Amino acid sequence: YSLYGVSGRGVFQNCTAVGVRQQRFVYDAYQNLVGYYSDDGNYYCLRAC
Amino acid sequence: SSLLGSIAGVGWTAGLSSFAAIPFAQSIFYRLNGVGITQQVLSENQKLIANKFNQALGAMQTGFTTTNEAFQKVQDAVNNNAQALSKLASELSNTFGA
Amino acid sequence: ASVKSSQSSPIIPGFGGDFNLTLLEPVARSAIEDLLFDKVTIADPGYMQGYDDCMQQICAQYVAGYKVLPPLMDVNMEAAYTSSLLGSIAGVGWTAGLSSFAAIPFAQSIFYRLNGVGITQQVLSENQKLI
Amino acid sequence: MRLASIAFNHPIQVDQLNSSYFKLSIPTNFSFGVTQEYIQTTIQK
Amino acid sequence: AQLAKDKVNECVKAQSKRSGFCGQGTHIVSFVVNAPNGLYFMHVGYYPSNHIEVVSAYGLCDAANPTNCIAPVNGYFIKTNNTRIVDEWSYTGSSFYAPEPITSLNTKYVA
Amino acid sequence: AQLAKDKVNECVKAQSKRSGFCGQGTHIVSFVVNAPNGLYFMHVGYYPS
Repeated sequence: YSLYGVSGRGVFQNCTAVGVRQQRFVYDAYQNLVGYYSDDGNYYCLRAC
Repeated sequence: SSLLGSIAGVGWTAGLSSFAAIPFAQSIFYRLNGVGITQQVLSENQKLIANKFNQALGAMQTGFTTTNEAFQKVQDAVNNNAQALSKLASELSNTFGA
Repeated sequence: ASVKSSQSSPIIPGFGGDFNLTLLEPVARSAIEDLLFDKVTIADPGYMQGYDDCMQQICAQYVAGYKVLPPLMDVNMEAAYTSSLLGSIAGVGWTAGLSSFAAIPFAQSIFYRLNGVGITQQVLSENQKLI
Repeated sequence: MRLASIAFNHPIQVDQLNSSYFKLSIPTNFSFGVTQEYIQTTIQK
Repeated sequence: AQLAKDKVNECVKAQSKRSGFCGQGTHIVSFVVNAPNGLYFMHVGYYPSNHIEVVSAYGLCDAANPTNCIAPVNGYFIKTNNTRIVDEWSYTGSSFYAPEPITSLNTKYVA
Repeated sequence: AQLAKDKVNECVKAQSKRSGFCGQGTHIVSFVVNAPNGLYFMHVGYYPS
């Protein structure tokens, strides 16, 4: 993928359902994003390489 | 499991290891005859001890969490090497540098 | 907790007749323990007299910074563990099992401890003592 | 809250007799058994 | 791990007539199960808990002086001279509870 | 400290029919006093000569 200001390499899946949903990432306690948003409008949660 | 097999006969001894096949009950009446030096008249009259031994092992079944270190030492070990591995590797990457 | 468990003599000014034991508490930190606490050079500690005592003038309580915590046990109580341990020297040194025993005088404890491995049997320790 | 207890020690002190006899503290009940310590043997590799 | 090998060869095979290591009490059995990364022991020890102070000697003698005391635990109580020692109490006339060492002081019973 | 517990349970309670650890000679008595930070032993051994 290559999203807005963020790079990265991930395996998106239609996951559920944890986030903010108004701004459009979700991190897990580090710099990484685990990982949905951005698609319109669904939960494409990402993973590491 | 072969070590649990050798608990009874090897706990006899009379040498490690060139022995044996003795039932576990008699192994604890000789192991109990040894250092808890109560000789044979007490273990004859009576047993149950057996129910006290099994009661001891029963509380040994129920009690692991949380106030029973050794067990907190075990999760200090798994949380030790899991902490070092994954958490130190999470400090190593993302982020360190300038 | 793997020191004491059982069972002192207790501490009476006569331990063994006649083995002059310095390890008696005079009364609380026995005499040989007093020698190896006086001769060792510690500039520390402060527990509501040494903070103020250094304020009247090591700096675990002035940089802060670093800070030394107290050692979980007051000295009278570590002295209580090892003094009941000195109580259990005689009877526990017998044995015949650790620990479900005893109260035997210290002199006879060293004639059995001496009978054991310095395997001189009873005729030598009878004739004579002084040892 | 409710600080400062000093809970030590206290061993069941058998008393020392004087003469040819000497007291001894033998017990009455077995009461076995404990779980005990982990000994760590390795790392994760 | 070398300590664990020292705990398996001592406390698990044999008894081991030694204190903690074989934790807290006169050790009886010990069991080994594999824990995460290590072994794990279930040391089955004795725990006395009801102490009754009785009286020794130290042995016996008579008009003739061969002694008794001890195989291996003490005394020789009173009422009358009985011998279940460590841990519970008390046996019969001794008959196999007695080596016969040399006499000592406090004569005839035999301290 | 686990060594000290091994020296109290062997050399201090029992005799201990073993060499140094229970230093230098067929061991007889041993005494424990609290030193700074540690224990301290006064092992009373035999010395033939």
